[PDB]
Amino acid sequence: AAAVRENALLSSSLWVNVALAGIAILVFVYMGRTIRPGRPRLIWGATLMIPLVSISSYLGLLSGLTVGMIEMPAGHALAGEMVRSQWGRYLTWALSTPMILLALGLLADVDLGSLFTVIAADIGMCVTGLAAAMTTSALLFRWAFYAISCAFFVVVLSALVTDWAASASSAGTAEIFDTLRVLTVVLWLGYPIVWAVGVEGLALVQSVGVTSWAYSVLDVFAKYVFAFILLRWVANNERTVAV
Amino acid sequence: AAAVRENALLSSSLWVNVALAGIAILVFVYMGRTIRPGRPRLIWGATLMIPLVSISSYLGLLSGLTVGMIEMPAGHALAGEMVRSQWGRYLTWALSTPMILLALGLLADVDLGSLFTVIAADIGMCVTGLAAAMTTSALLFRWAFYAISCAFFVVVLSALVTDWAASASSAGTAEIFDTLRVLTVVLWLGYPIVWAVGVEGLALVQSVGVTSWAYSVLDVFAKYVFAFILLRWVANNERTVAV
Amino acid sequence: AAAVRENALLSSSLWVNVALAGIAILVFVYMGRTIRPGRPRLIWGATLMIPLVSISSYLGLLSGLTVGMIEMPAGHALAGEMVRSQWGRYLTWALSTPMILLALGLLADVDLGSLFTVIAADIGMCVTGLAAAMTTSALLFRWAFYAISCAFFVVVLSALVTDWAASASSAGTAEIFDTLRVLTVVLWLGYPIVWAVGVEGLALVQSVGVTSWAYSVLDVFAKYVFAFILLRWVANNERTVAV
Ligand SMILES: *C/C=C(C)/C=C/C=C(C)/C=C/C1=C(C)CCCC1(C)C
Ligand SMILES: *C/C=C(C)/C=C/C=C(C)/C=C/C1=C(C)CCCC1(C)C
Ligand SMILES: *C/C=C(C)/C=C/C=C(C)/C=C/C1=C(C)CCCC1(C)C
Ligand SMILES: CCCCCCCCO[C@@H]1O[C@H](CO)[C@@H](O)[C@H](O)[C@H]1O
Ligand SMILES: CCCCCCCCO[C@@H]1O[C@H](CO)[C@@H](O)[C@H](O)[C@H]1O
Ligand SMILES: CCCCCCCCO[C@@H]1O[C@H](CO)[C@@H](O)[C@H](O)[C@H]1O
Ligand SMILES: [Br-]
Ligand SMILES: [Br-]
Ligand SMILES: [Br-]
Ligand SMILES: [Br-]
Ligand SMILES: [Br-]
Ligand SMILES: [Br-]
Repeated sequence: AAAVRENALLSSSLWVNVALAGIAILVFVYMGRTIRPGRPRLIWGATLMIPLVSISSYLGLLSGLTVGMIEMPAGHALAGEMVRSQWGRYLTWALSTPMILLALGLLADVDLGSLFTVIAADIGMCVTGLAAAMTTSALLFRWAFYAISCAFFVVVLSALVTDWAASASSAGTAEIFDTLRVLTVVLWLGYPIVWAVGVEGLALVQSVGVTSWAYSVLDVFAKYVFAFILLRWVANNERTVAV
Repeated sequence: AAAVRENALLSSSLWVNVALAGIAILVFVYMGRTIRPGRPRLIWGATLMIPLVSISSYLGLLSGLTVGMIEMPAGHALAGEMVRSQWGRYLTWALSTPMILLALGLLADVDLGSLFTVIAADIGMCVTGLAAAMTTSALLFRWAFYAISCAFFVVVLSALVTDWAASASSAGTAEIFDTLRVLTVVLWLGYPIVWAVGVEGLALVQSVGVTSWAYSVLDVFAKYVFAFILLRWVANNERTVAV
Repeated sequence: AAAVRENALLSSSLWVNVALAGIAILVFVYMGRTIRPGRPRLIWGATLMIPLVSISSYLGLLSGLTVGMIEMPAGHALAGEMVRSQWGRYLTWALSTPMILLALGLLADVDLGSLFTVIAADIGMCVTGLAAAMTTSALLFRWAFYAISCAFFVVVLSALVTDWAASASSAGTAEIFDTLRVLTVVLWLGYPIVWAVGVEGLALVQSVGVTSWAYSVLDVFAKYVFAFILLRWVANNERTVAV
């Protein structure tokens, strides 16, 4: 009745996003039929990858393929216990969050060099996050990895709010880029807060069911809604984008 | 005499392509001595990577490093048995099939955005294929992963047959691009057919020796012959390509 | 007193570079405050990633997350024994050595195609190196992987010394590119020599403490000093670089 409850929280939190990612793919495909080949069609292709990765990720977690048990180190609020870890999330972020950055980058028309470095910083953020969840030898190391990951995040954040906005202004998309940048910054901040507050971190919240739902809700906005806003603006502003 | 036979099928299927990939590298290097630095030399560099990855892949499988046993889930034609899985193949495809796409892309002179998205879809195809072979918890999940992988493949296929052909026409290479696109589409289709028909899939064919040979033969055409045709046309048409 | 000594060699060899990478990040950040946004700021962003990856790598090894024991195959100087392997190094190289190549590439203003192929060859070099250290089934295979890895290295080396220098000449940076290319070639050569001479290879040197220190010292020059020279020249030559 707490295990019954913890398991109902887990499975529902995964099944919903398998549904919602699936539906988003369908809708994004239907939307792409009335978009002119070119720079709009490039932004659309990049955008469609986002839920395709997300549904893969969630099939990963549902099947157990990318879920494991981790013994928490001495000093942890749950020291000496095996904790459920959805390390599949941290893994697939490393492919899905660069799809987001590619869409934005194409939208804001950035320098490929800036693009390559941001995406590199982003893959570093994701991988050191996974290192943090997997590290079992000491509490010191888990949070050192957390902090390195934050440093990467900052690199990604800086480029958005400076260079990429600058590129957006002279590409004619500064306004829509600024709507999306805000969503992205606000919502991406949710993830390290969830990690820290949740069971892998401080464990102020000890239900993995709850933390899993927290990530799932964040995915809904950061991926599917983000992607839907992008596509609606692009289909309405095709000339403002092409060439 | 069936184990003697299954093992002779396996080892020969791997050793041949170690030989053939090795020879292709030698020949491609010799061919590259009479190619002018520039766009031809870029296509050649990209093309040479193809067998270099392939020989690595096959050394992986021969040494056992990238081969494992997988228990098939309930409902599978071979439910409850350990099946030999050459998961090394699925792994290295994720680096070799983007080398192919890079060669084609350079040949057809595509938009880097289209390039980045195709390659991303391609890496998604390969990784979800591996997810499908590794999934053991249920039959449903194995084929859901198969289907997601097909969705990625379709993304890759669409870009070739539309955008990338369009780019080929105005880059002066539409004719050679169209020869290569056809080879690629026809032969890449062979891979999910082999998976489905073979032991990891439906198991209409239960010899892993046979399925391994089927992949090996597909590699011969999709990589080595593909790469040989590309290089012969490029060395004969260097002006039609440069700048 | 030999175990006491072997362990003091190991931990000091890792802790030093956690320190030094940490300090380099601080200094590189401080240096980047007086660099004009643009092509200089792109080179700086790429350069800063280098120690960020390196410190991650070393936190990986210190925590045990990326260290393992490997049984050496028959015919090895240490056949039948478990050897300490810092496979974390081989792993993270695959992300850090492309940051180096990106910096150089941005500095020399190369063709993205050459860039993509070099980086691909570089990731191949790193991954087949890891294959070599992990292979346990036979000595033949370990060195075949060593040799494939060398072939990749050669691809990377050729592009530097020909194409990328050519690009450097007409981008106005040939002189600084040539200083950096020399450092890179000389120092990157150190790594397969250390592997071969050390315990994973021939085992002319059987202390993993010693080989670990050898890699650590190579990182100091190939990453931190390399990166420091790059940044000092860029801050002094911003007009020679921009646009
Ligand atoms: C669709 C998935 C998204 C938008 C995920 C974003 C994830 C992050 C921004 C993760 C951030 C983390 C840190 C910044 C610190 C360490 C832990 C992480 C990985 C949760
Ligand atoms: C050199 C290697 C090549 C050309 C491999 C190509 C592999 C594919 C096109 C794989 C396709 C698959 C699907 C489309 C569905 C699921 C199973 C796979 C990975 C076999
Ligand atoms: C910062 C890390 C650097 C600069 C590492 C460079 C590593 C190499 C150049 C590795 C080379 C190897 C070979 C060329 C052969 C096989 C073994 C390796 C991976 C050590
Ligand atoms: C979000 C920033 C946190 C960084 C410092 C982490 C604090 C050290 O670690 C934390 O210590 C807590 C109190 O002992 C425990 O409750 C947590 O489980 C543990 O992770
Ligand atoms: C190629 C498209 C196939 C998708 C549906 C797969 C069918 C469900 O799965 C299949 O069921 C078969 C019959 O029970 C078994 O023989 C197979 O081993 C099993 O994989
Ligand atoms: C650096 C180039 C070396 C390639 C050939 C490796 C030699 C075969 O392998 C080596 O044989 C040696 C002598 O038996 C042993 O001491 C080593 O441990 C073993 O790795
Ligand atoms: Br779960
Ligand atoms: Br994801
Ligand atoms: Br095999
Ligand atoms: Br391959
Ligand atoms: Br160690
Ligand atoms: Br590193």
